[PDB]
Amino acid sequence: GTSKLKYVLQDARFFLIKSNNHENVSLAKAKGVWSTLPVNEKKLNLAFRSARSVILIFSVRESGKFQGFARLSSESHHGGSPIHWVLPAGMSAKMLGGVFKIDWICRRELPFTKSAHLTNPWNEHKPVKIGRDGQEIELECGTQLCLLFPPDESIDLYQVIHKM
RNA sequence: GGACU
Repeated sequence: GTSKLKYVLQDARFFLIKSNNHENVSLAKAKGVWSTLPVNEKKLNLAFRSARSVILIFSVRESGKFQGFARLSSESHHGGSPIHWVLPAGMSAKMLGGVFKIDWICRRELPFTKSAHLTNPWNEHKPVKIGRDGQEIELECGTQLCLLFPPDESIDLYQVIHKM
């Protein structure tokens, strides 16, 4: 149970991911891909090569919740077939043309009320819920946060661990 | 910095 999760969380770097809509997170859950803006895309590629795992912790903006977490399985790829993202106003397809493959670790939600005790030393010790897209979460805070999520009754950590 | 609370 936790032994497999804790294994996957070991050596990890944790990034907060924000989405302006629910639909992109749902497409991401369904297809196992994500795109972020260029600045974070660069930070994520770099992180991928420095840690056994990079964990993306998803939160839809103004939702009052996290919607789950995933592990990067690839660096971003460009020049492939574009994802049908819902593009917030002023944002172009080109800005989210970097496509990362991800393997979901937990598709279950976690209301911010359940993480209120966790603060992030890498964001001025603000509660972990507060953070821009791509904000890195310190090791202890990130690990403990992921551990708060309800167990995902439908993901078998065999393949995820297999890949690593 | 063009998907913080």
